[PDB]
Amino acid sequence: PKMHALCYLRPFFQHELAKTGDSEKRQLLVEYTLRVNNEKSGALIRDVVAQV
Amino acid sequence: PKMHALCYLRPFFQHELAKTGDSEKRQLLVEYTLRVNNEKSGALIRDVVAQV
Repeated sequence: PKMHALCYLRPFFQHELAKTGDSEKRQLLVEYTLRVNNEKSGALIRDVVAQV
Repeated sequence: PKMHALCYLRPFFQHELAKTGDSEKRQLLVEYTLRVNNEKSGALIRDVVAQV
C-alpha cells in the first residue's frame, strides 16, 4: 500500500448553478490522478477463474 | 478639438454572469455617442495616397 498515491489537482468542491425558477441547483466536482511508485514491487494476476 | 464631444449614456462598467458549469464568465459594457458641433469648422480629405 505504501507505493501508491492518489493525487488531487482539485479536491472535492461544490458550487451553485444558474437559478431558473423556484428551485435550487448544486454541482460537486473533483479532479484526481493515480501515481504508481514502482511496478516492480507488486504483481497482477489476470484471467483467472473459479471452478472453470 | 473644442468642437467634438463624446457623450456617455452609461459609463464603462463590468459584471459577472451566472455559473452554468465548471467555468467563470465576465462581461464588460459601455454605451456612448459622438457629437460634432459644426462641420464647417474642419475638413476631411479622402482618397489621398502617400508616395503612390
